[PDB]
Amino acid sequence: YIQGAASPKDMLILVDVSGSVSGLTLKLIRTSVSEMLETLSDDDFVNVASFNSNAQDVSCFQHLVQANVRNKKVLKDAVNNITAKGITDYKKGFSFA
Amino acid sequence: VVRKYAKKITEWPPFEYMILATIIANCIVLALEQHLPDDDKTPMSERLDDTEPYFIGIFCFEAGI
Ligand SMILES: [Ca+2]
Repeated sequence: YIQGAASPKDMLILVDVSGSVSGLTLKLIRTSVSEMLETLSDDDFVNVASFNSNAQDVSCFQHLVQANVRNKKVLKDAVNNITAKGITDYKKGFSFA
Repeated sequence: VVRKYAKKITEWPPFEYMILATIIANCIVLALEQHLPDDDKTPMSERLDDTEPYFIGIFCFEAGI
């Protein structure tokens, strides 16, 4: 269904880490990122970033990786090992994405 | 310390009213603060913090006089 409903994508998930999202919101963000990663296909490329005050890549990947069954697992582990600190800066996260 | 006798100041009702207004304003400023988890700070926090030097200075001036 996902294959037949759209075209291959270039997805960049921009997770927001901050003091506010600490607690339940962080767990919901983790689960949501994992689930939305689960909707990608081999033809799609995905990379996950995060930003409190200066943006950074959540995993070893730096540019973009094919949404294989291995790259997705690496991204899931990286997003599951995330922490919430700092003061949000959208103007840097978007300029990074 | 009395500094012997100088042009000594006397109590003025407008001065007391201004001090009271300063206290009320400080109470309002303290009541308009949001505390966020970890190190997150609302954008208005900096503007709220800028007011503290003025209030502490006016209170110190009142105490000294
Ligand atoms: Ca925030």
